[PDB]
Amino acid sequence: STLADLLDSGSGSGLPFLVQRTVARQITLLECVGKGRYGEVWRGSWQGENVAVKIFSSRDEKSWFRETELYNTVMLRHENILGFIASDMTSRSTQLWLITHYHEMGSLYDYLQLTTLDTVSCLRIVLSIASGLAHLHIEIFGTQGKPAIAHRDLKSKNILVKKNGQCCIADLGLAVMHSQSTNQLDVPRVGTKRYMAPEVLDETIQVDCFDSYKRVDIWAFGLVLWEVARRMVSNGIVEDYKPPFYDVVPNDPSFEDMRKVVCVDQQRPNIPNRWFSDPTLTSLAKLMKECWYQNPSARLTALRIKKTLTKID
Amino acid sequence: MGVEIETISPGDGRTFPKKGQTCVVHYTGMLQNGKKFDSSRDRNKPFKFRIGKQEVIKGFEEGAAQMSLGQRAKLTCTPDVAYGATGHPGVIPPNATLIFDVELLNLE
Repeated sequence: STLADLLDSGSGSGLPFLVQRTVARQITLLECVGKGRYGEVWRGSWQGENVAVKIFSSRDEKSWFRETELYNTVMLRHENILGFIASDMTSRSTQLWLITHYHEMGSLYDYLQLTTLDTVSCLRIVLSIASGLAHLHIEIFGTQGKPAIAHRDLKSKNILVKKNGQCCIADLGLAVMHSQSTNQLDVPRVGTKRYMAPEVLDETIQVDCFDSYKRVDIWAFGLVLWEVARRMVSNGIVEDYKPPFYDVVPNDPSFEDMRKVVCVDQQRPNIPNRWFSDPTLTSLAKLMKECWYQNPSARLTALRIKKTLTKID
Repeated sequence: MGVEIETISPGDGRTFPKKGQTCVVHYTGMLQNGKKFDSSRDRNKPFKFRIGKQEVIKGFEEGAAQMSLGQRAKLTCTPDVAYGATGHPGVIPPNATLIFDVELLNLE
């Protein structure tokens, strides 16, 4: 009956492959909840239950392809990775649909804008993101395994807030995979500029080294951490929502804008003084800083961040 | 029509799918090289789709609509009645001809 039953044996993350078409054609679109250069995200309904339908712009056909491929070839079910249901092509010119678990709270970006956080919620948010990213990053061998995956566009807009107070990571259309069937990596500056690590901006990354891409994600995660920590109240005080580098780059920054801030001037987001009077924010500030080393090799792993966040909690 | 049907065992030779009926089938789908890509049999759960509702690739429905109740048959579907030049990422390559071993278990 329910989509969960249908999901409850073989390979991939979502519905059986032929069933993806069937469910996709049974969906009714209700309202657009997101619109961008990516295309659109809609709330839809399948037999009386909400689902999200991302309809890709023709400019982004390749992201649909990559995201679809990943979810259909890797078993990627996890509480903190957006749950995939199906992908479908439908002549309506052909439209490209990615259908996922619907999360009515929307993105972390939107949520942080008119909500401030207690300590519990701050920690739950950042631990959950770390758990998801470590699960992406880790290679698991054997029949229940998965290749390692680096996301390549981690940011607060690509993270969704769940009702249980955790988040999940979405938008795997730029991701790259690393397995034992190791040919070359299938892929330079692809992500969102504001979140690009120095080595992406100066193009020193060794493009065939998977590890290097994980460390790029860690830089971006540090920025997300900062965004979230600003919204946690301590001693009656909180900062307004701002995106990373709000004070030194314009909206929609250029490569040159970012390179000058991050590479040439070696700037990093400022830690508000009030954080040093709070044990949680003090620990988070330390953690952030350990994602932002210029030398990628010194940055903490997602798993280390997760374990550290588990002990602060 | 891009759909060729090779009987494996007969059905009742009388009851064929009609508009609006739910077809209940087992299928195993393979690429031309024999590699299996999907199987309702492996999950022990029959697949259901409604005749005329476009809930399955054209080739699969066209082949099933020619089968009688209980029949089992091999359906070969050219890409133009399956997933075309795009394919289905991570599952079906571009311009793939697909073979389905299908059993028509019931009509509801």
